[PDB]
Amino acid sequence: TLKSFTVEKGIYQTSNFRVQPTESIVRFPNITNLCPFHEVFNATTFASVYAWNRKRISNCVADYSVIYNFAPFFAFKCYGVSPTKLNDLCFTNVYADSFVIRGNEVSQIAPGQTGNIADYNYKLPDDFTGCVIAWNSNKLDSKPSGNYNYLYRLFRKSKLKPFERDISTEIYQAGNKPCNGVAGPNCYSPLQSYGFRPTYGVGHQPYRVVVLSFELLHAPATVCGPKKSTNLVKNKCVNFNFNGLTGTGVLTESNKKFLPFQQFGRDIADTTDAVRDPQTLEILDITPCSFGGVSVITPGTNTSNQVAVLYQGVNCTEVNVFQTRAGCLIGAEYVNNSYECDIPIGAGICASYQTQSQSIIAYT
Amino acid sequence: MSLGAENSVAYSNNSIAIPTNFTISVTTEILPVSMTKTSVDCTMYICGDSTECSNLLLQYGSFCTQLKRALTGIAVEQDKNTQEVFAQVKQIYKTPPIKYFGGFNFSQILPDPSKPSKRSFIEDLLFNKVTLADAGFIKQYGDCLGDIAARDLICAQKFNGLTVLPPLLTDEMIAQYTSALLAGTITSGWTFGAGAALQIPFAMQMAYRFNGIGVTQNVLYENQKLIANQFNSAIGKIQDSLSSTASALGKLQDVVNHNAQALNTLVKQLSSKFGAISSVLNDILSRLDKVEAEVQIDRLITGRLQSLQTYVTQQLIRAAEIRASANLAATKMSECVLGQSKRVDF
Amino acid sequence: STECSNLLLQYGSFCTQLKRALTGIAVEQDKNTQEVFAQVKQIYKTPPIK
Amino acid sequence: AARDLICAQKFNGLTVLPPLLTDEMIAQYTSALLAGTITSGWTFGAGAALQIPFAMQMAYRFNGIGVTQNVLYENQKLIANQFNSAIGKIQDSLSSTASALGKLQDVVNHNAQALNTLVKQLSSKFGAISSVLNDILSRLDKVEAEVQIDRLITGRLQSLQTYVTQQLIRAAEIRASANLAATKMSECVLGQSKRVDF
Amino acid sequence: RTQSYTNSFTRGVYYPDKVFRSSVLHSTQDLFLPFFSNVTWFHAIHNPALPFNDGVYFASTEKSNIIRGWIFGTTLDSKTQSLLIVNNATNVVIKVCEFQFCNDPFANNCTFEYVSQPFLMKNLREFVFKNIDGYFKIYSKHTPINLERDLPQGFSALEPLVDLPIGINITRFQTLLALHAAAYYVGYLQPRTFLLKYNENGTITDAVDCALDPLSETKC
Ligand SMILES: *[C@@H]1O[C@H](CO)[C@@H](O[C@@H]2O[C@H](CO)[C@@H](O)[C@H](O)[C@H]2NC(C)=O)[C@H](O)[C@H]1NC(C)=O
Ligand SMILES: *[C@@H]1O[C@H](CO)[C@@H](O)[C@H](O)[C@H]1NC(C)=O
Ligand SMILES: *[C@@H]1O[C@H](CO)[C@@H](O)[C@H](O)[C@H]1NC(C)=O
Ligand SMILES: *[C@@H]1O[C@H](CO)[C@@H](O)[C@H](O)[C@H]1NC(C)=O
Ligand SMILES: *[C@@H]1O[C@H](CO)[C@@H](O)[C@H](O)[C@H]1NC(C)=O
Ligand SMILES: *[C@@H]1O[C@H](CO)[C@@H](O)[C@H](O)[C@H]1NC(C)=O
Ligand SMILES: *[C@@H]1O[C@H](CO)[C@@H](O)[C@H](O)[C@H]1NC(C)=O
Ligand SMILES: *[C@@H]1O[C@H](CO)[C@@H](O)[C@H](O)[C@H]1NC(C)=O
Repeated sequence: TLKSFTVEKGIYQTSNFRVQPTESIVRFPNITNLCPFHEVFNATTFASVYAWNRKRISNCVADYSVIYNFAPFFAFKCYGVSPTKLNDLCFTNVYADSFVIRGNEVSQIAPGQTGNIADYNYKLPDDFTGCVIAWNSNKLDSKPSGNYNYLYRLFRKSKLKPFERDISTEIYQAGNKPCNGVAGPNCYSPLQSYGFRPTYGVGHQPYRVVVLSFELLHAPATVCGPKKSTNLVKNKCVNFNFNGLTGTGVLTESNKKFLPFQQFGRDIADTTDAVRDPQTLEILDITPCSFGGVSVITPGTNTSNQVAVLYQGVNCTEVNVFQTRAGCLIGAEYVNNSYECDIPIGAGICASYQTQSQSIIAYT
Repeated sequence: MSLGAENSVAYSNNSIAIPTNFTISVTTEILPVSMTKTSVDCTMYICGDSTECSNLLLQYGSFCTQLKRALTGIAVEQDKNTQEVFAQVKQIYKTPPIKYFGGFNFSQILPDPSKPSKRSFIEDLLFNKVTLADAGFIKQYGDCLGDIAARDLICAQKFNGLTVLPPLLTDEMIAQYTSALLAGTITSGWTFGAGAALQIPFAMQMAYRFNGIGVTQNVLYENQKLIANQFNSAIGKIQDSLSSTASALGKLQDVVNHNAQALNTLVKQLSSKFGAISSVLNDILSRLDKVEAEVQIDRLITGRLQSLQTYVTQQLIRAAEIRASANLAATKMSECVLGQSKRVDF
Repeated sequence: STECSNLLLQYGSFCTQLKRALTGIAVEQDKNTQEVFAQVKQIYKTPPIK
Repeated sequence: AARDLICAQKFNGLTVLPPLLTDEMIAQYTSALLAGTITSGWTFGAGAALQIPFAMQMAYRFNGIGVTQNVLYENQKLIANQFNSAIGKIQDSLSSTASALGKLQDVVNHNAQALNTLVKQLSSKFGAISSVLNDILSRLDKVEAEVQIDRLITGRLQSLQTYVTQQLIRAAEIRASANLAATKMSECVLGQSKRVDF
Repeated sequence: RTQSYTNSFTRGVYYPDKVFRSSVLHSTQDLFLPFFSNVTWFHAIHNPALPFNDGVYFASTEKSNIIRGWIFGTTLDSKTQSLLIVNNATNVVIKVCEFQFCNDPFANNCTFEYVSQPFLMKNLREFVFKNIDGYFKIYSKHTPINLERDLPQGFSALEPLVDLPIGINITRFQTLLALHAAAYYVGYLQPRTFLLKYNENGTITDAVDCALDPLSETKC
């Protein structure tokens, strides 16, 4: 740490010591059922854009490796999470929104976008954490006479709130003269049909879109991916995976008055201090494992190769041992004398290389 | 605002004004000398036992090596300041068992052997009035592991790698230095600061002090009891002033409060996202793949490095100010205590 | 700009300590002028004869 | 017509605060110090002001530096003429030569030019596509304008931190100079100093 | 019906999230009821409805237990979905489907059902209903009020109770009446920044607004 082959007489702060974790614990809630992605990704028809169908996926085990086999799509495009990490951590609830749009308009299904779908049909929030899946439906939703079972809304008076559905069928008026239920002058139908044909270009082909929206862990988690549970141990330095939270520390039984709606406890520095066990309703306290800086007290390399180790600020039962106010000193012998200070250590304690075989001694 | 009371001193070309009586006045000057010595671990603060953050932290060069060098220089400089101010006497003098110094009552500034830490009455008042923040130089980790009630601020400071080193000189050693300086001042005079200590009666020393400022020495010997009573009443007034007014020690309280709030700000800066998706490294490392989490960890590393560099720079400027004040206090110890000063308002 | 303020809120408490530093300098300037000039208790006046 | 420097500084949030003591109060403090020095001597700095004739005060000022006091009383008119001629020489030197006050002008000029730099750094791009925020909001969508805004925010924060650090260092230097000036006011004006070249 | 006006008297603060925090002061920006605001007192002895504006706040002091429902929606008669509850000693079941209501009530998704303990247990019944991003949030808390004159002093935080998965845009709401009288306080939420104080037990015991008076801005 000095980048030298010779050191001088003094005290040097080299590194820190830390008890390594010895076990790995994964705590997931007990659950048996499997989430029905087969009904979502493989259906005989999908709903229109203006009346998109939302399915609430909950109380099951979600496996995301079967999505590729269910539908022949290219990219599992996500925005808040990663596709490869979805089997490790877990959420509170999943929402699957299914519709069929035109191929030219798939880039509008994104946070912070405008256009026609994103303004009057389907608007995503800016804080959206989820994935968007689109795949071709030229062999399922295209007719040579024109598919007229899909409608989209382009005329509306105002913008759309995120995740707001509108199935109202009223004749749009863009003038002072009222329509009075008749689609006459300056009166339009807000819903128009796509009219899909197989002779169109690749940009006008129908794309089936499924949007999987996850919400973060704020409630008891009830949908989680497949991971095996581990028996809980306490008072040991372990790695823990509590409902997707990965950390290192010691778990202690704590008397914290958690309210029944609360699940987590946070600190000043936004660190998780207390958790609730997912299987049994118990409160556990997370404390990081024992640490501390290490100082090396030595004379010069020209004099001797002997060193003493000062463990800083620990009552060292968790490592000639001498307990000082600035940690404890190992390798130096205390004497009941009083010389001048040679190497300062802490609160009135100094070390020196003395005969009274040469040795490193500590004194006041 | 009023600058002061209006005065019109009556000046003439043959008129003089001469005093006929005197007062003996005891004032109080409070000077900071040293501040809290802190140490910062970059690996625990920026990363916190995350191996990916450690691998992306060694590509930023030697920023933390020079940060640790600057903080080590400050920590050595504080002990050098205390040693320069207090350790100016070469021996440890002791007052005689007989307590008679011409009628002057030094019982409130000389230590008593009843209490273990040998401090005087006024030293006890000054130590009790300036409350401490209870920094973690005492081995507080046994209390931090066994957490009780809510978590303290000091435990949250310690868990993020922000520690406080104890000073080299304990308060008992500073009290021994102060007692040696007082004994050498009241038994010998100014001779102990320029060689060997020379015993002298205190009345003759006060005659020398009066003869230094132009007043002939017969004024003291004909008014000794009045001057002794004025000094004793002044010491009673200064203990009543220290017992009543709590705003006199604001400089040392500011010294404590600044170093407390710097560490509190450094701890509270860990909650900031710094443009990333989360302030927690494990949530980023679990929710993302390698490249995206590398980008977010790079953003958090840059933000925390900037906050640490700001803390170290402000600590360096505060250390320069404290060192200037400590040099002034050392000069005042060398001139006011070890001798008599002819400088005006010094 | 509202969007710039919303993205500036994520950067923490840099502006608080910068305002604290500038306020400390601002009160230190008046402390300097007070300790230099205000060294008398009474405002004396010269007599009318010069 | 053209926008002023102070107007462009104020429009961007840089506000200069007034000092607590007006120049009339500083002039009254200086007048009180001069009246106490002329009438009393050093006696007003150590308690109550005691009047004394100015010739006898000057005799004690000569007796301080080791000259016997009869030298003043045998040469009073010559010393008065020398003091009046030196005062007139200072008047003519200040009326003609102007480069003697180059210190305080520098105290002005740095505190101008730093603020001037703090305006100029608003024109920089810092790796973005435009230094104007409203053009970035008008031309770009959500994520790309967020990236450009993040770049501009980081650049402006870095420049403002540099300004604050330079102001702190200059404040330390000015505080050292003010401590020296307070010592000189306490020791030269309020007494007689035996320190050489002080 | 009868309409009157009352001051708020610093009531209507709730837990902003579901995270335990103890002995800290936390600053949150959310839709809150502002301190010392104008709260409309309604006496239902006689019924046009009330506008929904960024969430509402309900208070009731009815010891006689004659309030047994809240009705939401836009046009209130079929069409869009309208919430409807039934309160008795057995169930608190939720009805979202249309019924074609009358003027004096004395075909979509999200048909929530909920069988649990009764909501209505010298008592104060507080409620907060809000709607953000398609999420509908309910907050409630009992308060054993002794001095039954107006809204009492103190800080009673509101427990979050029910979050709906999705809903329709809401602009109007009603109140049920029981006949074989009724009085309720209505307040309106606004986006405000609050500084909440947590004690050692993790409960909100005090709160300071950041836009009331400049002393509170200085405290914030
Ligand atoms: C000089 O001042 C002192 C007070 O500082 C005078 O001492 C006081 O004398 C009166 C006489 O009636 C006593 O009642 C007081 O108790 C004395 N005070 C103290 C503190 O002892 C002293 O008399 C003055 N000198 C002259 C010549 O008048
Ligand atoms: C899950 O575990 C808890 C406690 O171990 C038990 O009460 C509950 O019945 C279990 N649930 C299932 C579905 O096994
Ligand atoms: C989709 O469902 C139909 C109906 O059961 C079935 O015949 C078909 O094999 C399914 N396809 C896939 C890919 O699961
Ligand atoms: C902690 O250190 C002190 C220092 O004297 C000691 O008395 C005490 O027994 C230690 N605590 C232990 C070993 O649990
Ligand atoms: C001395 O003072 C008196 C009274 O002011 C004045 O009349 C006289 O002229 C003064 N003496 C001299 C030499 O000016
Ligand atoms: C003054 O000295 C005497 C010793 O004779 C002592 O008893 C007394 O306490 C002293 N006064 C004070 C105020 O301490
Ligand atoms: C509430 O608004 C009404 C509207 O007229 C007003 O008369 C009343 O004074 C207000 N209440 C206040 C300000 O407390
Ligand atoms: C916390 O709860 C305990 C037990 O109910 C109670 O004794 C204590 O007073 C509470 N603390 C408060 C209200 O600050």
